[PDB]
Amino acid sequence: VTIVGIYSIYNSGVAIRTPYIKILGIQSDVETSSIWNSVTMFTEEEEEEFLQLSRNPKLYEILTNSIAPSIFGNEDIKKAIVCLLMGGSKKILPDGMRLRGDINVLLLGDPGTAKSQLLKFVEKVSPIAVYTSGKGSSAAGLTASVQRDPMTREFYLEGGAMVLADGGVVCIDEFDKM
Amino acid sequence: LESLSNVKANSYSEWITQPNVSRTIARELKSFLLEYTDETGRSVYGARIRTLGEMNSESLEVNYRHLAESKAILALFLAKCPEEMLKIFDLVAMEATELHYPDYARIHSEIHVRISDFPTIYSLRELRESNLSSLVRVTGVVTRRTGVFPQLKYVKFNCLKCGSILGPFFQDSNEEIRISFCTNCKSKGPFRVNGEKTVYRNYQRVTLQEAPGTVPPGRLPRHREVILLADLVDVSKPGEEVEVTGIYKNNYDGNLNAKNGFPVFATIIEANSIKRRVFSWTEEEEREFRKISRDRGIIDKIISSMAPSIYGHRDIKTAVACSLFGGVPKNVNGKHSIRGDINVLLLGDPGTAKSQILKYVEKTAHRAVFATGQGASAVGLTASVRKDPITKEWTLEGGALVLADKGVCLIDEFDKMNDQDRTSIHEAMEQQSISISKAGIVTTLQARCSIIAAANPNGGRYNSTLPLAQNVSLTEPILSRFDILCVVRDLVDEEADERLATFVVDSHVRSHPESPIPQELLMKYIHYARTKIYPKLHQMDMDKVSRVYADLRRESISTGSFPITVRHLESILRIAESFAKMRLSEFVSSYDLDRAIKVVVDSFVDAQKVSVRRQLRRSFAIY
Amino acid sequence: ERVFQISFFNLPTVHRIRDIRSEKIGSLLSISGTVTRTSEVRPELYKASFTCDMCRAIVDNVEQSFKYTEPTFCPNPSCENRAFWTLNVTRSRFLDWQKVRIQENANEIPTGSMPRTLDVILRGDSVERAKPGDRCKFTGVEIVVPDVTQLGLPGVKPSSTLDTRGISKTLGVRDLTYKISFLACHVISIGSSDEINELKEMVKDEHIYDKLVRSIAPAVFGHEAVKKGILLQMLGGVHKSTVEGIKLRGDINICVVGDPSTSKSQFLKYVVGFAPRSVYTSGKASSAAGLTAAVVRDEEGGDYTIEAGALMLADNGICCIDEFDKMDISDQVAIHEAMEQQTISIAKAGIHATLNARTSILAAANPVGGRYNRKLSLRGNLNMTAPIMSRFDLFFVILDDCNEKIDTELASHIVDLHMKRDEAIEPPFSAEQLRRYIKYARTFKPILTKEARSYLVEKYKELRKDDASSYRITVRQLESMIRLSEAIARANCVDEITPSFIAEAYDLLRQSIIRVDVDD
Amino acid sequence: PLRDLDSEHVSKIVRLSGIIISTSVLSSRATYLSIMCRNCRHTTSITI
Ligand SMILES: Nc1ncnc2c1ncn2[C@@H]1O[C@H](COP(=O)(O)OP(=O)(O)OP(=O)(O)O)[C@@H](O)[C@H]1O
Ligand SMILES: Nc1ncnc2c1ncn2[C@@H]1O[C@H](COP(=O)(O)OP(=O)(O)O)[C@@H](O)[C@H]1O
Ligand SMILES: [Mg+2]
Ligand SMILES: [Mg+2]
Ligand SMILES: [Zn+2]
Ligand SMILES: [Zn+2]
Ligand SMILES: [Zn+2]
Repeated sequence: VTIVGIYSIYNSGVAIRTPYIKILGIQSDVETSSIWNSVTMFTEEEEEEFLQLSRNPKLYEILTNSIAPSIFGNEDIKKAIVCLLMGGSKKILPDGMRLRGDINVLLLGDPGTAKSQLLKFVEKVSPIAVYTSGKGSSAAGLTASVQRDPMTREFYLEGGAMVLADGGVVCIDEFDKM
Repeated sequence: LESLSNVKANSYSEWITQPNVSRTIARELKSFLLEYTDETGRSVYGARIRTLGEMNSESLEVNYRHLAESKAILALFLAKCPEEMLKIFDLVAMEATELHYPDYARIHSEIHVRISDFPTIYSLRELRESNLSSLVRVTGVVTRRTGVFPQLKYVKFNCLKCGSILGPFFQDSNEEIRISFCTNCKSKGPFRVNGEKTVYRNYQRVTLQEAPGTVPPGRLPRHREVILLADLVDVSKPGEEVEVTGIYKNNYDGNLNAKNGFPVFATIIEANSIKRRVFSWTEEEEREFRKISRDRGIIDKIISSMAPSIYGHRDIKTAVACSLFGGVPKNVNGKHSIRGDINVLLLGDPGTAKSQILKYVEKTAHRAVFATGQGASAVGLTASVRKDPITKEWTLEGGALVLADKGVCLIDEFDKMNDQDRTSIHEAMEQQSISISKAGIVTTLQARCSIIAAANPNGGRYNSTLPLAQNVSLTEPILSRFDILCVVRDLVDEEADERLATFVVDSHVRSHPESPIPQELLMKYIHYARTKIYPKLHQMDMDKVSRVYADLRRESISTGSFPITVRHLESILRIAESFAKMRLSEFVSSYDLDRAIKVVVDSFVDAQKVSVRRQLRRSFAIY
Repeated sequence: ERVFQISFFNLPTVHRIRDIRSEKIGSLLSISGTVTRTSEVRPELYKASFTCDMCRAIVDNVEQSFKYTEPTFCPNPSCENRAFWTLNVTRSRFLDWQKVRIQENANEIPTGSMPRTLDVILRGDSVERAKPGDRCKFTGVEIVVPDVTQLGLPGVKPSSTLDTRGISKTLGVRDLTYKISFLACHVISIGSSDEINELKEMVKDEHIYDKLVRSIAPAVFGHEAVKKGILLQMLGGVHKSTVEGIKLRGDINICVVGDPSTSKSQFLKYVVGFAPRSVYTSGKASSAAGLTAAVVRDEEGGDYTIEAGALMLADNGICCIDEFDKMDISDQVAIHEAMEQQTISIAKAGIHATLNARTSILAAANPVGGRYNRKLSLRGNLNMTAPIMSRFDLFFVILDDCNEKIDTELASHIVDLHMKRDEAIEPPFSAEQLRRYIKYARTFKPILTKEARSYLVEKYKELRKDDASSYRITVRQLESMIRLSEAIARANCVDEITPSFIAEAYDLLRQSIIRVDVDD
Repeated sequence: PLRDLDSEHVSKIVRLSGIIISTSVLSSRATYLSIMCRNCRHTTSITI
């Protein structure tokens, strides 16, 4: 963030005071977009533009070409990624069962086939995305973790990429080690 | 009076503060400042105040040798009771500045006095009860440091009966000041300080500890507390030995004397001057940089200047230089990132001068950080939230990888890391960023740094009969993120033994008591080159590069070795960029491409088994 | 103005810390103990000065007598003040003050009981005279000071109240608990002359080296190489500094490997009983704070202080570590830090510090499996870690060989020792003589010669060529050979290393490497 | 920079950059108080 305020003091050496800031304004740089801070309103110009783009007879080809134009080949992989990002349709049944609508994809291959850059691009291009490996990240777990609050000494979700990315996509590298 | 001060009326403190003798010594100090001149006849103090005024400074340094020689009596009374003469000579310096410059008070209301060259040097263990409230000069190491705090200087008070704001009253840095009489009300009721109408200064506390080398055997180092005021704050960071001149005095305030036990007191030192017991450049240096760059054979000129204290290992040193200069990062449309930091790996047998190479790199880089997979180190590899022992607040700390953003991270004993360190290293190398989800904090930190690592083979000895992947405990995902693998084998040979042994024995005999670019210029050269050079490529080398890549691929597949993949082409381009940067040129030549090709091909061939290695030596003999 | 102090000493008798009684309160006696801790020297209020409040009268030179005291009445009838005073910290005097903690002697602790401790107070010019880890004899007065901690103990505790008989009419009760302390006036440590003639006579011997070797551990049969290591560990190399700031080590480290049925511990016991500044410790009866150092921040009068550990003690000496194979990882890292850089970094309770650890380490290690499998190498038979294992410049592996003459000679020696006791020792030199010789010889700093450099180079080439066993050869062995050669040159009291001493060092180093047996 | 704040800036306006590491719970402060005297029941008010 960027903060604008007043540098002041208060009384808590011989004539020492403790500084602090009186906030006048806050400016955020946009961090950690999640499902709790989404925008579900669209400007009319954006809506009309998107409807116009939809009617394009070659939309599928353009979308396929848009996914990482800096890699050579792998048209089928890119089409798979389009289908993944779009996602299926979920159904809730009268008896309670849930039919999921998301798509899972695995990539077997030899070293140096550009299958990590595809994951990185998917991470950079999806509205919600976490990129991690098996065994998680440095000081960040891979699944939900429950911890006690340091001061109140009570339970809360400490973290976990799997829940942090709810409503998005999770990119797992080295899936065979966990 | 006139130099009659040698007559003593009573104790020195009482004598010094009489108005008549105060005026006498003030006038004589003013004459000292205005008249003193060396043999050359130049106005040393005149120039000192002139530059003070030009730079808009706040303090004048003074030499104790000159003052002693001129005015021994004043020098002695200064050494005895400096508290009063600091004020007196502060006023003298104020009037001197007023004489030289008009309305200096407009900007600065005070000019401080710094003494220098005090004849006697003490250690923290020698101070006793005969040094109290006197002038001392000690030396030690800095062990802790507080933040900067504001201290009252010109207090203004609010009357609670009438809203008058009583005028400024000076704070002497001895005890808190109070008021009791309101002029408007003629009252004595409650008062409160005015926060918004008060002027403050800077306060900082530093703990000094003796240097361990100087402590005689069998004992332990002592320590003290130091006070730094105004522009002495944030001058000496922890971990440096310094010399401090100040006034040795008790905590006369203490806490209270009703405390049970023996009536003992604690003591501090109020610093008057501090001094220490670079990578910037200028036009003068820039012209020399450019002159040295224009010469032919500058790459080999640089390589010979790496780690002078080690014999041989030319491949190691060229790789170190390449990773120490670095390439250029790229990003196409902001959606395809290519890194620019070159990573190297040292895999050698015991006793091969690897840790020395890492120490040299640490001492020569602008931002180098040292970690290890085993042993004591000032920092780990993982990010965490920890309490601050002195401030007692939660803090967010990254590892050595986060700390060395846009630098180099050195890791010793790379083969002895645990699961957490391995995960952190893998994430930093794959993504150049480190995540964290701890104690209510979710964020990502940048980890764009260069890595130089050292390790040992399984069993402590290299098995040349097996591929490199089976000689180390590391795994392919981590091992494939390096682009310069260096393998050191302690093969037994006679001439090499003569050379190394003579080097070592000569080194030892020199250090018994009783071509290469200079290093200090090399540091600035590296900094400037990284700051100012971004070489590019010409599309006319595409044919050569593609043909070489095809040849490498075909031979590798034919010989059934580890696959050659596009990563090697990217490494070649990065190394060519670094080689071009070494020359300060804006373009990549064909010679740089040839050098990068040699480096990468040699690295790839040297890491195979004996049969495959010898087969590949014949094929790629062109380089 | 001058403060004068008297110093009694040479009392007829000495008392133990375990035999102090409240009958001798306020009398002069002498005690002995081992110093555990010392504090910094601080000013002590001696003769205070006060300013009266009701009147501006001034009172000077008010005595304190072990506590903060105030004047009891205004000195003038012009003012009737009492109990209202202010302290002037600008015209009073102070004295140096230090606190020291001592501990019982090892041989004085009775059966089945833990040692005692006693506080000792130092003043004036006696301060900064004791040193932690030393044995000192004190002399002074036995005094009493308040002890607030004695509440909660059983029994009746004296209380004081003001007598209210004889006071016209028309609450200050105090507790009297105390503890015994000691305020000392003379302190001396307890461990030239005509003997320069003896020193010159003995150095002028020709076979001095053989006697020097034989007089080490005279009660142990054989094992000459271990003796020649223990010697040359007492006498060390020279510490060198490079122009670029690289420091070269001068200490020699040794490890003795054997099974529990061998006599490796006797060497350590002899060294600790003989060497000037030596400490003995066990692998499992130690701790990380037991080694290295600790910080004791509850200094009752002011700021913190540091308490030395095992490695801190015996600085510039020798440290003995039995059961070395039971050290944990953290303590192993601490020992490695001491070996690499002669410093110990202590970071606890928000306090940082650095401490010298220039020490030589004498270690005794058991084989991993209990018996030394001669089919394996040295690395396969040990439990240490590579960093510490690469810093041990000598590995003495002692094994058992059955032979009639050896067995009968050993049995005769043991039976002689039991039957004859002190009589059947007859060593060439006595412990005092060895200590004097070593003290003299540790101050020579030998130097290399032009002829010696090439000979040493050729010896290193020979050793490398022959290596191509227990463990391979690197340059570390060359540095060890230089260190050993210069140590031997010091041992022979010469200012220049000669090729003969280089050959001696090379042979000693070579003989210590054993061969791995293979089948068929 | 956060390390460049010092005495000269006291009571002025500054612009700073950094990372948030801790937010607390919401507190309550008064902006308008109605008070009464427990002896004579005299009433008044205060505005903040
Ligand atoms: N080629 C060499 N030239 C000069 N000195 C050398 C050389 N090889 C080793 N040394 C010296 O020998 C000792 C070897 O220790 P060093 O820590 O440098 O080795 P290393 O290869 O890192 O081994 P390890 O960490 O596995 O013990 C050091 O004194 C080093 O200066
Ligand atoms: N088919 C390809 N087209 C373009 N670039 C490629 C291709 N294959 C590999 N690369 C290059 O290799 C790098 C990706 O390697 P990497 O992500 O490590 O592959 P993997 O994850 O399969 O090991 C990219 O920087 C890219 O420039
Ligand atoms: Mg990959
Ligand atoms: Mg090393
Ligand atoms: Zn008023
Ligand atoms: Zn009075
Ligand atoms: Zn009322």
